[PDB]
Amino acid sequence: VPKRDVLPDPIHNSKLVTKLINKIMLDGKRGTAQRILYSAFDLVEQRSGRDALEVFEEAINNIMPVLEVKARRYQVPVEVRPERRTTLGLRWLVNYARLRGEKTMEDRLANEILDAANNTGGAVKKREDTHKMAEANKAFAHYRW
Amino acid sequence: KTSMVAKQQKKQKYAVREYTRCERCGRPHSVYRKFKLCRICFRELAYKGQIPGVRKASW
Amino acid sequence: VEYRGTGRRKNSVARVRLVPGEGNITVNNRDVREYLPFESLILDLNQPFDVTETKGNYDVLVNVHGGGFTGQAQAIRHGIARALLEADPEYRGSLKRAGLLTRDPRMKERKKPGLKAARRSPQFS
Amino acid sequence: RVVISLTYIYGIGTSTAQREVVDGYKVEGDLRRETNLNIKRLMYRGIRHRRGLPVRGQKTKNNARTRKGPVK
Amino acid sequence: VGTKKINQRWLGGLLTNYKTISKRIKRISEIEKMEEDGLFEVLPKKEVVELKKEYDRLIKFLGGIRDMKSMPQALFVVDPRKERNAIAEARKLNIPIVGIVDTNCDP
Amino acid sequence: PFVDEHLMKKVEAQEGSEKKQVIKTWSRRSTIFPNFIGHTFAVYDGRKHVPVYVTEDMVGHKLGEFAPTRTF
Amino acid sequence: QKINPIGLRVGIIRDWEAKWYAEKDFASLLHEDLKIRKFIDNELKEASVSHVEIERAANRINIAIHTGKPGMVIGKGGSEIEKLRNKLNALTDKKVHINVIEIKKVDLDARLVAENIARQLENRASFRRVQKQAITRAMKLGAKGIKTQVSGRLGGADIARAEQYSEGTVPLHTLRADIDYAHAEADTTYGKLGVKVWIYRG
Amino acid sequence: KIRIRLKAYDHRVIDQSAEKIVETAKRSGADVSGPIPLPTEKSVYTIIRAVHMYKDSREQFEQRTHKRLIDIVNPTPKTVDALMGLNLPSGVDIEIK
RNA sequence: GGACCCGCACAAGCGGUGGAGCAUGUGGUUUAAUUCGAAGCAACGCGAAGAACCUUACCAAAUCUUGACAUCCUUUGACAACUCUAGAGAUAGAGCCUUCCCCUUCGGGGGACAAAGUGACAGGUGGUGCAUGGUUGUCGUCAGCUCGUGUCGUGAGAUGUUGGGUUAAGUCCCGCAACGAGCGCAACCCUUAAGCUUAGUUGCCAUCAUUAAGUUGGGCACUCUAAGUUGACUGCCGGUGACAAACCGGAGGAAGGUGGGGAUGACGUCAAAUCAUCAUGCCCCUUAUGAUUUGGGCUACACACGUGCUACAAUGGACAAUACAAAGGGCAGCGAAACCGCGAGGUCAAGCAAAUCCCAUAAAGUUGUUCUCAGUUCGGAUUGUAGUCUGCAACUCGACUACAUGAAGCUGGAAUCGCUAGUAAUCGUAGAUCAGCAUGCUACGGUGAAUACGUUCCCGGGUCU
Repeated sequence: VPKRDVLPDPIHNSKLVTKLINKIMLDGKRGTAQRILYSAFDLVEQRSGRDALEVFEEAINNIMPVLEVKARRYQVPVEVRPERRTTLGLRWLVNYARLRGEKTMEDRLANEILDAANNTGGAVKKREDTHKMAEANKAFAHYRW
Repeated sequence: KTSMVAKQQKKQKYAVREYTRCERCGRPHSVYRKFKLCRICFRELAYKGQIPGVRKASW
Repeated sequence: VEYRGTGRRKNSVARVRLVPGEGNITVNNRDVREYLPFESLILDLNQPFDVTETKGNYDVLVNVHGGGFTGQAQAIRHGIARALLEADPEYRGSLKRAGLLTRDPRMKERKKPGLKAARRSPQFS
Repeated sequence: RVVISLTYIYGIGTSTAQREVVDGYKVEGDLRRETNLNIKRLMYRGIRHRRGLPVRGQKTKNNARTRKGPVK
Repeated sequence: VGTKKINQRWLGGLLTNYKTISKRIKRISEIEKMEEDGLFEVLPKKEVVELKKEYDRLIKFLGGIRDMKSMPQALFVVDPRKERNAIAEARKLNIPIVGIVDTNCDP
Repeated sequence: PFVDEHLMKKVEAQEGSEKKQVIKTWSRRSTIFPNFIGHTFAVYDGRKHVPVYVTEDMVGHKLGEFAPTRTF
Repeated sequence: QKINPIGLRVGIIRDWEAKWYAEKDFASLLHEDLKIRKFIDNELKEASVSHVEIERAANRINIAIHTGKPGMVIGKGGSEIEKLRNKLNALTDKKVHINVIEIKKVDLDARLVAENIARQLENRASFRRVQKQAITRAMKLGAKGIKTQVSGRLGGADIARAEQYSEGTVPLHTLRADIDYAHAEADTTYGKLGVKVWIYRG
Repeated sequence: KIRIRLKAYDHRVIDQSAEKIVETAKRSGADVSGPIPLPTEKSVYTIIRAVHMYKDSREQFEQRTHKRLIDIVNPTPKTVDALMGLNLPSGVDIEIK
């Protein structure tokens, strides 16, 4: 319940990228996640020519919802806090990077960041599906919890 | 069963059927061969304090 | 000329020495290329040279065993922070505001005799 | 490569020695004829070739379904 | 034997429950006496502050008596409708009650 | 390992003339040596003695897969 | 399920009943000590030994019995300890030395009163009278608390009850508190009655 | 030097021998180094708590065995004669090297 | 039925089970019995922390009757071991004396043995845990359960224990016919988290020579090792607080609110488990329901359920180089180095009864080369051949290695489990049992998360009404 945070990674100095490192690790291996994020960020730098934090911040705002349902006994479109917004955008970014069907994760997360910068793919389809579920139940309830 | 306790304290035909028992009871399984006692006699003689050994669970 | 701090985290103890120089971390007198696996994340151990940026000019020469590599590198951070405490006592608030000086008592927890893998209760049907 | 294009083909496998390779030991289905000849010579643990147990034991108690069916 | 609102907090007893309230006034005579043979810092700190709270509550909510050796032969109350539990024991102890009549209650 | 056949002298007596009836052994740990091909043993399977005939091909196998006791 | 405080307090405030190092042999030592205690339990039936502490020094054995009736192990001039020492020298093939120590407050050590409630309950007495006279005669000799629980077919019944008569402080969860404990079986004609005496001597 | 390996089970009986034999070699000799502690490593015995069922609750019994090294350099005839002469631990393993 | 609060009890997640193979356990079925127990949570990798023979009761055959064992009486007596014949061995039959150790005059007494009488007696892992002791799960580490004295009520019972507030807590404070006390909560106990004192060897190398090497010369600086100690208690400050408990935040500190964890499991419930650790009332068998030994058997299979390992791959497979540890074991044991082995392992053998020597390279990781989405370069199930180890011995029925075979399997239906931080996940290591044999159990480290707005709902428990 305090939810303490982690230090920024020194290559791209932001606090969001180390949380993305903590999301793409699997079974504890941090260095494999550091190998498949940094060469993926160099692949987005060699594909679309701009800074990697600039194209990452314009793609992480397209995955980030403003509404979410909360199922009860029904679905209430409650406004979500920005920490839940950024972990749900990171969770949809990793989990809809992982079902893409390509070869290596520096070609699989990198193309999903390049599709999420231009509003394409399965992460922004999950944000649009959460927005259709939040406008389909907007006239149902906006008061329960 | 005191047939098997008197049976296992004898020279056998092979050298590797000489097996291990508790030396006060006749329990065949879980005999600690540092002590040559079973699971319940080691607990009972450690709770009476008649073996050198402490209960401590701070491994 | 020699600031002997020590520092430990998570079964890994670092005996650092601070001699003045340009700056070169030699863990077991080798490098920081072959010893520490993460080339990028050796900035955990270069945190009291960047939080306390009065000077980033300190040769740390360090010979200790224990642990793995990451908690060993946080012990390099704890040894460099305790050696920067004993090098100058006015750095104490500057270390103490940014964490970096607690021996954090998270060690590897001790395995419970009912549970299978140290609070990994073995699957009720 | 040349090492991975010979493995699942019968005879030669994974740890073999190295257009000259057209000769040698029992690369063909004569090793399969040798294996069926050893199964025919054992048919006694040939009474356990209907079931799932070799000439060095298996303990079929819960799982011998490689030499059985799915449900049956 | 009685006050106004023996300073405050008339407890459930102290006349006809004497034999276990004798242990309380002998405990006040105990814990005044055992300060002098070694009280502070031969015990932990987390017993002596509630010992001082026990000495404070045994002279505050008890009131002002210490040498009550037996049952007194009368009561002297001022308020007999707040001290209804004080005026109910003396009819069972065969001792008279002397009190200032307040509204409707009588000693 | 090294093939034992600890009761070899039970067979080497009856080697001169024809093999008189059957021979009751109580040892399934004894291997078959290749000098009693043709002999008829009685292997104890736990319940009773089952007769076996050593033909030509079982000269590495012990007397234990012959006379089974697992039935069905 | 409460564990016993003669087992919880070894290595804490209560010393062991086996003070000898052994590294190599050890199971040929300890069982010898167990056979030594299976000779002393034989004399317990009359002379009421509480506990035996074996001090195996290097080759000789400083066996120290703690009995509450010391005149029935020591004889009239030293004869009964000498025949006890000769029978133990026969039955362990080492040198032994019977060091008897003389304890007072015989109704305050838990082996003596647990064995005493066992000798009362073998003689078809009532369990409530011997429990209440045990806790009052153990309180008037001076203690801080005695629990006494006897289980089994109480009074020759059919359903097994377990009744306890506690008075005073018996704080079993405080680790620095010297609590004596003993249990003793009583072989009655209606089975076995197991007593359990828990004395907190302050 | 001569090395003794003074070794016990509980620490209460090893400390009195460690202040006994060091002052015994100090009053009748010269230059004794003190009671050097060894790692004192233990054997942990984990048995089940119950009798028949119930492996889910178990009991742990460890056997701690403390060792103290005492080293005596440049010994006299007073050291070796009073070293094996003085004996009151009642429970430790005295080895003489 | 309500109010209120709390636990991984739901939500927020993360990783599994259920789908496949295999290991283990149970039920069903079967055989000569697949030994007997455990049966919703609280049975189902459990008694069993060691089923080839032994364990082993169960089962077939050959066998013995004061017996395999324990005590006492009589005769003899320092016991016997080792060879040979038969037998599957137990055992019978010879060779053969080991043949008074304490001791008296020759005859004795007698630690201690063998035979007979088969006498008393044994023996039973046979039955009932619904006769029992002892020991243990369970609600549940949940905060409850009560008593003395006094009061009220004709009583049974209530007060104390309730009402307000707070907490993990019947924790503490205030008010009060209650005042206290007991068991339980809390530490006192151990471990971990920082420094001092003490003491430096086998441990560590600052300063210097020095070598393959902290391995010796030197030193105990530091780490280390461990018996002492100081330290963490809401103790200081500020606010909210009835000016009281308590909460929230900050300083200081290595540690902040029982710091993290273990031990510790109240009164009792379930006629819960154990007559198979042991002891035991009663009943039963006592040329069998006792006993020895050989060979099976617990290690079966058309199936079902529970636990667990391995996978379904590219965050990966294979190959080459390279680093870092904690905890533990070792005397018939731990097996260095070196040689020969593709390899399991063997020949020879240094050192160590342990901070010395060995197990012991930890592996994941890092850096390269290669493979390029397939039932494959994934997996290694099944089966054949040849072997190694241990053991009088691998057939039922051990582990492992080599070569070949490469079967289902491409992230799993309803449902379901674990977990709030060094935790989940994943990777190896060590012990016990052990002649050999674990994917189980216990224990240790390496890397190491995301989350928890809330507590409305599903279960389980507690307080009052």
